[PDB]
This record gives sequence, structure tokens and C-alpha cells, in this order.
Amino acid sequence: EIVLTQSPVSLSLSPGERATLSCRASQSLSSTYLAWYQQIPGQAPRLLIYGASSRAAGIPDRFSGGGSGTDFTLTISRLEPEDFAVYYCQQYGSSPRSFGQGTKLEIKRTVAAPSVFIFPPSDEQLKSGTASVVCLLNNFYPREAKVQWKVDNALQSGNSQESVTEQDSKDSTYSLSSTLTLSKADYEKHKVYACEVTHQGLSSPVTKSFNRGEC
Amino acid sequence: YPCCHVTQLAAQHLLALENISDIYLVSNQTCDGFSLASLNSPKNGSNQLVISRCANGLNVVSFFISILKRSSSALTGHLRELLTTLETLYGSFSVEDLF
Amino acid sequence: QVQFQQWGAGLLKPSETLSLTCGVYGGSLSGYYWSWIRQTPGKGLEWIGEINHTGTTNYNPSLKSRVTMSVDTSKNQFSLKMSSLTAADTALYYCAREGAPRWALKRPSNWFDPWGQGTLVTVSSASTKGPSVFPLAPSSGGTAALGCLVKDYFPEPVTVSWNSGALTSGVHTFPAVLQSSGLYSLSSVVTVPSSSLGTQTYICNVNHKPSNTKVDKKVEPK
Amino acid sequence: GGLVKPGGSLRLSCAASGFTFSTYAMDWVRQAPGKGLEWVSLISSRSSNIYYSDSVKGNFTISRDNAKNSLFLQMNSLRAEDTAVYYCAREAGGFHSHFDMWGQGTLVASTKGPSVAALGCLVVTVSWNSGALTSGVHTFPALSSVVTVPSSSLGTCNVNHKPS
Amino acid sequence: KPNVEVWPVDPPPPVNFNKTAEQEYGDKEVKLP
Amino acid sequence: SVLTQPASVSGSLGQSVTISCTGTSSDVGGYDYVSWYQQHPGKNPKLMIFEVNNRPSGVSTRFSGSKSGNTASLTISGLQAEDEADYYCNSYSTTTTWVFGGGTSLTVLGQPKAAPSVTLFPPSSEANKATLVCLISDFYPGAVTVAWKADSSPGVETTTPSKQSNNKYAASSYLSLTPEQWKSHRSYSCQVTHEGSTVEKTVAPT
Amino acid sequence: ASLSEVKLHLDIEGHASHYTIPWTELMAKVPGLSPEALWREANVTEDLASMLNRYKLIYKTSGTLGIALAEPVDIPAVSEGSMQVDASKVHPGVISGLNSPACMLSAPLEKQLFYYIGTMLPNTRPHSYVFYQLRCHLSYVALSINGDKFQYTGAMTSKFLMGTYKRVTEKGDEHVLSLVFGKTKDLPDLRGPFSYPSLTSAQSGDYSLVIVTTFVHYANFHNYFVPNLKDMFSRAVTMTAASYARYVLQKLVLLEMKGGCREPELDTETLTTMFEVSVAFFKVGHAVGETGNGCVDLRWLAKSFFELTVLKDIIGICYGATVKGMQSYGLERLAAMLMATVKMEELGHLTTEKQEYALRLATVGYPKAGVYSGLIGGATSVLLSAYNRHPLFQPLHTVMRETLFIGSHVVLRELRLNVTTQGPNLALYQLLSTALCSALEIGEVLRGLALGTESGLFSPCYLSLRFDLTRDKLLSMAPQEATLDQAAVSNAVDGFLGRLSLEREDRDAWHLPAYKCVDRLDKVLMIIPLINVTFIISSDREVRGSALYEASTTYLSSSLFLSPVIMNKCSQGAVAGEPRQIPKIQNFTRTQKSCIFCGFALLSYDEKEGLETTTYITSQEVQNSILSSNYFDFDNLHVHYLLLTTNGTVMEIAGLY
Ligand SMILES: *[C@@H]1O[C@H](CO)[C@@H](O)[C@H](O)[C@H]1NC(C)=O
Ligand SMILES: *[C@@H]1O[C@H](CO)[C@@H](O)[C@H](O)[C@H]1NC(C)=O
Ligand SMILES: *[C@@H]1O[C@H](CO)[C@@H](O)[C@H](O)[C@H]1NC(C)=O
Ligand SMILES: *[C@@H]1O[C@H](CO)[C@@H](O)[C@H](O)[C@H]1NC(C)=O
Repeated sequence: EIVLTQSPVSLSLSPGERATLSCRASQSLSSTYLAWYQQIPGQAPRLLIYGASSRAAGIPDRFSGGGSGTDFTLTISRLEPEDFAVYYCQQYGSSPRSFGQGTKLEIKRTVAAPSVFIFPPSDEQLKSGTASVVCLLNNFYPREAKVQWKVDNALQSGNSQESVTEQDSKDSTYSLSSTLTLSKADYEKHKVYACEVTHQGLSSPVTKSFNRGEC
Repeated sequence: YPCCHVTQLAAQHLLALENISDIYLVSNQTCDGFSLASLNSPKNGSNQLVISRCANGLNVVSFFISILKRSSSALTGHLRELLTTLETLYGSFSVEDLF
Repeated sequence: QVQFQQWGAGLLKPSETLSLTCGVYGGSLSGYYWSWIRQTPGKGLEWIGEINHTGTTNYNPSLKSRVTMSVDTSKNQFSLKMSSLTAADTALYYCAREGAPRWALKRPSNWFDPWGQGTLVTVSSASTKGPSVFPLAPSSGGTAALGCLVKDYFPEPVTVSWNSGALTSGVHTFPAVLQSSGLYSLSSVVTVPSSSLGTQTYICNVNHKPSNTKVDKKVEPK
Repeated sequence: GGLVKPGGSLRLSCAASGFTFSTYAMDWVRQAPGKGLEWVSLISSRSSNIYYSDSVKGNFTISRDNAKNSLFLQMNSLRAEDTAVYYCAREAGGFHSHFDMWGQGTLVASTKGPSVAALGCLVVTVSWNSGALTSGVHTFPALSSVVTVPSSSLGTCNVNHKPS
Repeated sequence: KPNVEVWPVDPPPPVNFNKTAEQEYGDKEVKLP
Repeated sequence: SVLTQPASVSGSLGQSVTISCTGTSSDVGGYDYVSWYQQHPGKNPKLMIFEVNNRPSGVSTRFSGSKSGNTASLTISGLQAEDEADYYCNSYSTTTTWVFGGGTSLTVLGQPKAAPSVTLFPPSSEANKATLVCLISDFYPGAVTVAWKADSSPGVETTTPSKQSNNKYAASSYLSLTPEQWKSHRSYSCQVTHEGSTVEKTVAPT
Repeated sequence: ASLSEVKLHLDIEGHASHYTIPWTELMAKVPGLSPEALWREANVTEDLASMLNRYKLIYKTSGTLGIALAEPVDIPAVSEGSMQVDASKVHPGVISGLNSPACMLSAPLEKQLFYYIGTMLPNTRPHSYVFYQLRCHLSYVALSINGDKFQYTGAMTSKFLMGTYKRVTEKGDEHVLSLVFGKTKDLPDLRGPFSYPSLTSAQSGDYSLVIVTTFVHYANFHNYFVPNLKDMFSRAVTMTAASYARYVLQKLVLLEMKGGCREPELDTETLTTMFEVSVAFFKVGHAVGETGNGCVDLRWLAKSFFELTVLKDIIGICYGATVKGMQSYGLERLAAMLMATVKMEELGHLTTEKQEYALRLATVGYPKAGVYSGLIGGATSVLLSAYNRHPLFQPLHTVMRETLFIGSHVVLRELRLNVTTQGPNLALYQLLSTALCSALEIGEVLRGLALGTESGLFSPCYLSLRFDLTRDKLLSMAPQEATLDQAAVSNAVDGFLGRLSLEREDRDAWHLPAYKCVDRLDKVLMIIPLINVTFIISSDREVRGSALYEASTTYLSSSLFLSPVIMNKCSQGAVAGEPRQIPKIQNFTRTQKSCIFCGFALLSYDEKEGLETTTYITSQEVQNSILSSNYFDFDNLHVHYLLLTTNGTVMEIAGLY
């Protein structure tokens, strides 16, 4: 029934700033029937504001819900790193409940260069006939970081995956894990395995390498 | 067959109150005891011909009683005596000894 | 606050039926309406239905042809069933409580307080697969990183805990990546000081619920 | 009897016995020295309805006896505003407003004294020699009467007053 | 301490006084269900 | 009450006479129940008109009525041979359950004239009361001028010109004299004038 | 053509009657008359054999019982000096206050009450045999149960009333049964050969109760509907308008409670009450009509139309019935205008007669909730005032119970609203009711529900915030002093229980912003909403409050907890740890000169019986009534007295001076 369109889709502010989120309804609804929820990825949503203005228990005074008629806003002032989440608006006055698409807010930080580690495959995995090399980037910011695999100075393409964690709610850093998957045969016919990391926080691209079989 | 009959209109005969100008009622001891009324045509025109059709007197009296009651705020007193006489006549006739 | 515990199947075939059950702890079902809310990864927050401790149900009009819900007041539980599944019905299923009591019928709906932890229901025609756990040899600030690679398992999710929970600082368990084969694989690495390295032991506990897999892998240098 | 004061009580009888049918309505119509006709009262065949006059000529009680062939009427005397000759009338019947059968009618300061070819009696009814010559029964209107006879028999009056 | 008293209320609304029959009741020609 | 009726019947024995009777909206002008009554000068009622126009089964001569609007006229043809009586009209009146008419007396003209048969009684010994009786009968029409004399010169109150049985009229004259005027004067002559003829009868104390 | 006139001739009893009825004259001055329509309905040319068969189709009452009934004097004589008010012409310059006499003219009142016009005797099968089609200025009460399978119509005029039952058997053959009440001279005109005597069930000197049905419909109705028409007609004739309305209202109230109208059965008492609702609405209109071109005193109209308004609400609740008519907008304007002359906050500072008069005017002028919420402040002002002058813990007197019942309806109307602006006043009203709901009050109400008296119709316990009134405790509070039969007592306990169901829209809190702080609601015993604080008194610990006390209970005997909630703002979680002890206080002096406890609550309970009393200290007089009586009995070691303060503190009074 009622459709709630949130704005903006993405949002990034620095600690101490004020973030204004918006929720537009397709029809009119009572301000007494509206809620704002905070959802930190991997956890259940926590109620922020019910009745479009009333703060829930535990929510500090820096959260304020306003608006009426068709437009509602959520103002979060004096931002903290813990406020990283996706925020949703909901209405509970029409026949079906409805939520918004959400607004993902990231809290900014200093430049924070990564901590690059490399892990060669184990003997157990080589026993099965495959090999997976793992490159780790730890506690960096912003999320934009480039990882390139080099096998004997040859740039790998189409044989590696990677995943980034959600922003850490305490220190606002990211972590990336890249996995280069090769067959045992192709892995045994090369020597120098390296991953190269390029980031805003690095003065020069950092390379972490190893030789196959060295001690 | 008391003093006339009550034959029902055959399914092509039309009857209207607009073409009736004289109605004759029967007492409870005039005929055998049934309530029969006779409706007459205007008795006007050349040779002054008139046509008559007998009907159920109870229905005629009940009709006129209801007519006079629904317009009692316009009765001239003449029609008030008529209403009293019709009520008394309708009360004189009775049923379930008719069967 | 009120706490929830949800149990139900993880992997389900398309034409089959989903059956879930939430149990309430710390409170009582009397007086509130308990609802089921699903969330597809990325998208989500779709309301499914609600039921009270007596049996009154209110379903989403977009799902009322497939959804049934029941209660068990003697056990403080409520259950959901959703038939005619498709590949689009895989999502995280939460169960929440209205933030205010609703005894009477002629009464509007309320806000959700609190929410439960959602469980991932995966609708797929593929079958379960047991994970393989391999170590990540920590080489040589003076702080190193050691981890465990969990590969070739299906479906999501798995759980990785270091030393049965005795090690949480610096641990990062990355989201899984779906391989071209159709199986999942993730990592879990912790950064520890290099002084600690070697002498006292570290064990990663990997647990896959659908395949009933539990593997304790000790991470040693090589 | 008759001849009462401006306050009276006289019982009048309408006894008529034409046939053995007495299931009709009856009326009283009255006349006086003044040439005029005026109706007074009416009773029903089944004596359930009774009508009287409604003016300076009103009147008083009438009854009827189905088992004695009679209708009856009683009256108060207003004298000046009251008449003397009361006729009977018999209503026609169903859906007819008039009378058919009638009657002869009943009878009539203070009482005076009865009495004090050309036989000149000088004065009710007048008769001579017990009606010897009915043909020459000649009475002038009131008040002397004359009873015609043959002139040869010069060598060979009855009156009645009901007050007297 | 003062006596417990009723919470104050708002004055009554402005009673119409200028509304006729058709605006209050309706068509006056109803059908009984 | 009263229904208006016009007097003065006319007609030279043409066997036709017409006299109206107007009524109100509740008796004549709106109801077809109306009747008349003539019958004789010693008894008033006889039906003589059953309805507006109907005749009872005894009056075969032409008797009929009009009842046009608020007035009921009357046309009679076959009773034009006798001096019979007055006529009356009545109807069913809703206002007063009955109502009658004002009266219309009837006698037909053209009958052969009859000079009166005047007569007189004796001086009538029985006290200062004489009251000389002079009788007039068998005359037509009913209009005579009676006079008295005492050989050269004339309470009286005498009049009675009623009808008779043999199509004629009658009258009487008494005039209440006294012996103080009866013994002194010679004679008394009762004189009657009928259409200009002095019919005289003289009496004297002898 | 051009209908003009007809002449009627009668040969009855000799003399010939002749009448002339002019159609064109009486047709132009009576526009709502159709002679040809009645001529068509008459079936003038119906033969005697066919008329006879139609006549035998209709059921006829075999025996008419003649009962002499004494109708009462409802409308009093006009009070000397009463300003007369035209219902159509009501301006603010009309009557100043509730003390100045006033009366409304009867003719414009009737024109507004019976404003709508419609067909009362339809052309449907059962009525067309006996009645001519009648169309008049009317007002009806219609309802339907079992999903249009049973229907009742309550059409009525200012002269007579007709209630029609219609039942569908889901297969066909609709069954219809009509009852006609009213003056025998005012009954509608019959059709054909039918006579009223052979159709009246009960009859009085001036009133009649006629039944119109067919033999087949009568025999079918008799299997499930055998009403006692004698006593029904007797109450309809002898009772006053307001008394009859209140009688029907009490019947429906006892039916609404004890779960009677959630699944209404086709019982004899059910249909009887359906007809009695129509009679209740008809007696008021009839009483106004019998005083044509006069005026009715405003107090009588206020009482009668308050009763009718409440009855309308209840039939809208149980059966979703509709009442069209019997509502004068002029009377509403007059009442709502008089409501602007008295200030609500001090309504209790007036005469009891004036309080009841103002409350009746309040519900009559403002019949729908949400238009003027200030009326709640008025009703509370009454209750508060009564609570100050009522002996503590004693049952309510008849006069006081009636006053509080007249006032309780604006509150009941606002408690069912989804959003209110008079939350605090509702809280004060419900706290006062909780205070007035003692053991004697519950006992008297149970005795009234058992005996069927007026004590059970209303009680402050019905709006109290007590949630510890299960069957086992109600039976303990049952009087048992009178010779009760334990059957009426069991049904009275069950009815008293059902009337407190939180499933009722006026029983769940929905307006106590602290009822959400509870997680185990089935263990709540009491809610005390003071100012700046609400105490959730429960037998459970999981309550998100600002603190947590535990009172002294016997071992293994359902411990007691008091959780205060400050400003009705719930905590982030249940207060964990060990529950704090309730501090005992002995240095409180029994002599007091100022109201030091004003705004506090005083709760006495027992160690193995439960909560016993509840006092709201609302004035110096109540405090001195508590301190200077036998209320404090420290000799009984099982009774404990707890003082609840406005800053959330709970003390245990164990000694005085
Ligand atoms: C009544 O008479 C008129 C005139 O003769 C005629 O036209 C009409 O048809 C008659 N009524 C009916 C119902 O036919
Ligand atoms: C008939 O009607 C008369 C009045 O006209 C009444 O007195 C009588 O009782 C009725 N019944 C019979 C059988 O005559
Ligand atoms: C009217 O009379 C006729 C003849 O008895 C009958 O056929 C007809 O059905 C009656 N009325 C109705 C409304 O049917
Ligand atoms: C409250 O809301 C419910 C649900 O919309 C509705 O059924 C009920 O009638 C409402 N009551 C009021 C007083 O608005």
C-alpha cells in the first residue's frame, strides 16, 4: 500500500557533523504512526524513534524525528563512530506495514593505511589438488583500495575473489580479504607469488610476496 | 347468490374509480348477511344509460374508511358522519360464521 | 528486554514449504502481537504477518495466499509456514514484538520493540556440502596475523570463533564469496602480537549448521 | 285528549295497521293554521337510530313497538312556537328518500261554550236530525250550518265540542 | 501540598447555530433495509 | 327549514302548469331525491312525484319535474280540471335530515261563473246580543264585497272565503249587533256584491 | 376522466343515508393521499371465496386477555417561568444557564425527531394481506444477525410502533412475524375483512399489542420464539419512558457482559429484547406526541435522551444496529450551548441534581467522542468531588452510583478512541476508580449481579485499574451474608469477570504510557498512575521500570513487586540485580496540620490474601480520615501498609505517633 522513499541512498559524514535523513510517503498518514529503526549490519534492528517524534529507551538526545503529512526527517547530530548503520523508516497506520529502502551512513576517519599480509596455501589443500593464496588488508580507510595479484610478475585476471567487511563500529576501519585460486598443477609451475596493494594512505604501492617452498 | 354476485374481473376487463359515481351499500339484514356493494356508471348522456358491477362490500367499506381517516384533517363533518356510519356498518358484518 | 530464539531449516527446495518457530524468553506472549519480518540481503524489511496469544492473525496481502501462522501459549512460541517457495524467497527471517500491548481487536498496529536475530533461509535446488578448514600460516609493530580459510560449503552461513570465544579482539570474519562452482568460501583472521606466536596455542572453531559440521583447527607456524 | 298550556305533556299515537309488515322507518310532519309543512322526528325500522329537528322547532321523545304495530311520540307544548296537527309518515325503503303511507293526524285563553230549506242553526262537528238528509249536509266554515229541506213540510241541530 | 485537582481542559468548540435540516439529517427520503 | 316555492298558478285550462322549487347545495343542488305533495284542501300529502321526474303508480296524467342545477321546476298537465289544492316540495337534506317548501296554491281558471246564493237567519232572540248571520255560498271566484244597511245607511270582523265540494266557494257574516239598534231601526238588509250585482236579503222584527 | 366526486348510498336501518365525497377537493388539500392507489390495493372486485382464503391464511389470536394497566405521568407540567424554545430556532441568546427553567415546544421537536419519511407498511407478502400501504414521517431501528439470516426492523411513528422479524432458512421460505404496539385508536387501517379484535394478543383500556403473521410462519416461529407478551405489554404500558429505556439498557448490558452477544442465539429473550429496544425508542416519541403544541421540560428531555443515546451506543456495539431518527438537532445545539456555561474543572462543586443534569446534557449535546474532550474533565471533577465526600472503602450509595454512571459514559467513549488529548484526566479518573474499588464494593456489585438489581449495572470497579480479580478471589469477596444460591453467584462472578476483560476497548490500557514497560502482562496486579510516576504492581520481576522493590510476602506465596516508572518513560531494560528492600517508617506522626501526603497513594495488602485496599490522598480531609481512624491496625502482622510517593519511592508504614 503506502510506499516510503528514503533520501539519500548513501551518506557519509565526519564525526561531530549532523546528518539529515528524509522519508517521503506516497499518501498522507498520521504522524503518530511512524517509526525510525537503526540496523547495524549483522545485528537485529534497534528501534530509534516511535510516533515520529518520541525517542525510545536508551536512545540519546542527539536523535530527533520530525515532519508530518507526507515528509518525515531523522536528524542525528554529534555523530559518533558507533552510529554507523542503515536507518529505516516505517509506517504502521495502513493495512500492510511498510519500510523504506534505508540510508546507509558511514562515519569518516583519518587516512589509515592498510596492514598487508599474505598466506600461502597449506599442504592439506594441495593434497586435494587445489591451491588458495590469501591476501589480507587490515584496518584501513576509506574503502577504496586496489589489490593486484602477481605470479612471477604476471598480472592475474579472472581467478581471484575478495570481500570487504562492514565498517567497524568502534574505529571506523575496513578489512579486505582476497583469495587467489589456482589448480595444484598451475601453482607448482611458478615461484614468486605476490599481492600489490594501492591505497590513498600508502606513499607507494605495498607488495607482499613469497617463494613457493622456501623456509 | 345473496342479492347479486361478486364475479371477479376476467383477465381483459378494466375497472377504474374515475368511471364510478354512485355506490350502493347493503345492511347486515338487507341481504342474506354478506357485504355487497354496487358500483354505477355516471347515468348521464343520451337515453341516460347506466352500467353496474357488483363487488365485495367489505373491501369497499374498508377502502372508504381508510380514505376518510387518511384525510380527517379535511373532513367537512358530513364526511365525519359518513366515517362513523361506515365503521358501524363494517362492524355489523362479521366473518367465520360465513364459513 | 525480551529475547528470541528461532529454529527452522536453512536449505529448502523450491516447491517445498518453509517452517520456522520463534520462542520468547524473558517475557510472555499475553497482550502483544508477534510478527515475522523477512529481509533479502541488500534489499529487505518486508512484513509477513502477525499473531497474538489467542490466534488472531493479520497477514501481508501480498503473501496471504501462501502464509500461515500459529501460536503455542503453553510454550511461549509462535510458528510461521510459507508454501510455494521460489528462489526469490531466500532471506533473513526476523521475528519481532510490537512495542506496546494490543489486547482489543479494534486497535491500530504498533511499532516493533524488540527485534530478534534473523536466520538465513536459503531456497535452492542444490544440496548441502561440508566445509573444509585450512590454516593460514603466520610468518613474521611486531604483530602478525593468523587465520582459517573455510572453503567449499553450502549453503550459508557458518560460524567461526577463536578459542571458543576466549579471543575476540582483532578478529575479522569476512563475508563469504560465492564461487563459480556454486559453493561458498570465507576467511577468518586475527591479528595477535608476534611475542605470543607459537608458544600458546590458537584454535579456530568452524561450525556449519546444515551439514552438521564442527571442526576445531589449530593454527601453528610452519 | 289535548289542548294543553305553553307547558304540557300529551301522548300522541300514530297507530296504523295497513298490513302485517312493520319493518320500515317512520316520521312525524306537522301543520298549523299557517300554510306550511315541517318535519320533526324519525325512528329506524330496527329502532337503533333516531332523528329530531334542530331549530326553534325542536321537539321531544318518540318510540316504536314492532310487536304492537305502533310508533309513538310524546311532546312538550311551546304553544306559540308549537303546532297542533301531527301527521304520520312511513319511509319508502332502500335507497329511496321519501314517504308513501300516511295518517289522518290527531286533534287540536281557555275553553268556551258549545252552543247558543233555510233552517238557521247558529253556533267540532255539526249534524242535523241524526243525518236525516246527508245530501244537504251544509256547514259554513267557522260558524253556522244549514241543512237543506223541502218547503211543503212546514207542519210535519246536533253539535259536539271535545273540550266540552 | 495542594489538593489534587482535575487537569485543565480547553473551551468548548464554536457550536454552529446556523445549520439547517438538509445539512444535518439528509435527503429525508429513506428506504428501510 | 324552507325551500322556496312560487305562488300564482296560471293557465286557461290548456292542461299545462309550471311551478319551481329552488334548494340549497345539500338538498336540491347535488342530490336527485326530491318529491312533491298536493292531494286536497282538507288533507295535504300525497306523493305525486316519486323522484326528480318519477311518478307513483297512481298518477298516470303528465306529472314531471326538471331539477336543473339548484332549482327543481314542476310541469303538470292532466290535473287541469279541478281546484284541488296547494303543492309542496321536499328533499333529503344533509344539513337537516328533511326539509320542505314554502307553498304553492292551485286552482284553474275559466270555470263557468256562479252568482252567490245569499241567505239569512232569524233575529235570534237568544240579551243585548244580535249577531245577524248572513250566509254566502255557491259562488265563483272567491271575491265578494259584503255590506249592510239600516234602511238608508250602513265590531264586524267577518271573513271566510274557503273552497267547497261542488267546485264553488262559501262565506259568512255575523257583525254582532244589539237590540238597542235592532228594535229602534225598522229592518236590516244584508247586501252582497259579486262582480257588480247587489244580491239583497232583508229581515225585520216580524 | 379528471376524478371529481363519488356518491355513497346507504339503506341501513330504514332511513336512506346519502353522502357525497368530492375527490378533487380533499385531494388538493391532502397532497400525500392517492385514492386510486388505495382502490388498487382494495381489490374491490374480489370474490367472497377468494377473500375467505386470504383471510384464513393469516394467524389469529384465539384468546385476548383483558388486563387493566395504569399508564404513568411522564412529562411534568411546564415549570412556571420556563423559557419556551423552538427546536428550529435556537440561538445563543436562548437560556443562560442550568438553573434557569426551560422547555422545548413539542411540535417542532416532533418535526425534527420524525424528520425522515418512508413506507412503514410495505407491499411485502404478510403485510399486504391485512394492511393498506402506509407511508409516514418515521424513525426506525434496524439490526441483523447470523449474516443477514435473521433481521429485525423497528419502524415507528409518533402514534404506533411495528417491529418486524424476518428469518431466512438459507434455502428459501422467508418467515415474517410482525408486532404492532400503540393506542387502539391510533392503530393503522386494516384491509378487507380483517378485524383488530381477532388479532390483538394483549389489550388494555387504551393500548393494544397486535400480532400479524400467517399460520405457517406462526408455527415455525413458535419452535424458537415463545415470548411472554403479557408482561412485555405490561412493562410497555405501565413504565415511564426513561425507566423503560433504563430497563432495556440493563438487559443489554448484562447481555454484552458474560459473553452473550458475541454469538447471538435465536433465543426467546433475545428477540424479546430486540422488540423492547424499539418500544424504548417509541415511548419517548409517543410521550412527546401526546402533548401536541405544548412544551416538554428540559430536564425530562435530558434524562430520556441520555438513556436513548446510551441505548443507541450499546445496540451499535452488540448488534451493529442502526437508529435513524429520534434525534433532534435543536436539542443537541441547546445542550452543547449549555455546556459552554459551566466550567468542567469545577463541575463537582455543584448540586448532585445539577451534576446529573449537566452530565446528561453533556452526553446528549456531544453524543460522539472526539468533538469536545473537555467533558472528561467534567466527569472527573464529579468523581473527584464524590471521592472526597464518600466514606472510605464503603460501597457506593444508590444516588452516588447513578451520578457516577451518568458521568461514566463520556469516559467510556474516550477510552475507545485510538488517540486522545485527555490522557492525564483519564488516568486520574481510572486511579480514583481503582481507589473506590474496595472489597465491600466488589461484594455489593456481585450481590447486585446475582439478585439482578441496579447495583450491578455500574461500578467504579469497571473502570478501575485492578488486574488481580480472578474467579478464586471474586468468590472470596462474594457476600455470602445473604442467602445466596451459588448459581446466581457463579454466573455473577463470571459476568463480573467478563466485564473486566482486557479484550474490551475500554479495559486494555492503551492510554497508560507505562503499560508498555511490562513484559509479562499476565502477572500484573495493579497500576497506580500518580503524577510524574506510575507504579506497576505485579507478581513478576521483568518490568522495565526506574526501580524495583519487593514487599514482604509469606514463603512460597506469590511474591509482590512494585516497579515505579518515572514520567511514563520505560527503561532500556529490566532493572537487574537484587530487588531493593522497602524501607520501614516509624517516625511518621499521626498528628498532621497540612496535607503532607497529598498526591500520594496508600496501598494496604495481606501476606496470603493479596491486595486489599487502595487510597488516593487527594485532600487534607482524606489524609485525616486515614490517620485518625482504625485504618492503621499494626496488631495484625499479615497486613502491610505501603506509601507510594510522586518521586517513585515506596515506604512501608509500620508505626505512628
Ligand atoms: C373510463 O372511461 C373513459 C371514457 O369513456 C375511457 O376512455 C377509459 O378507458 C375508462 N377507464 C378505463 C380504466 O378504461
Ligand atoms: C346488524 O346491525 C345492527 C345495526 O344496524 C345491529 O344492531 C345488529 O346487532 C347487527 N347484527 C345483526 C345480526 O342484526
Ligand atoms: C385480487 O383478487 C383476485 C381475485 O381473487 C386475485 O387473483 C388476486 O391475486 C388478488 N390480489 C393480489 C394482490 O393478487
Ligand atoms: C481505531 O482503529 C481501528 C483500526 O483502524 C478501527 O477499527 C477503530 O474503529 C478505530 N477507533 C476509533 C475510535 O477511531
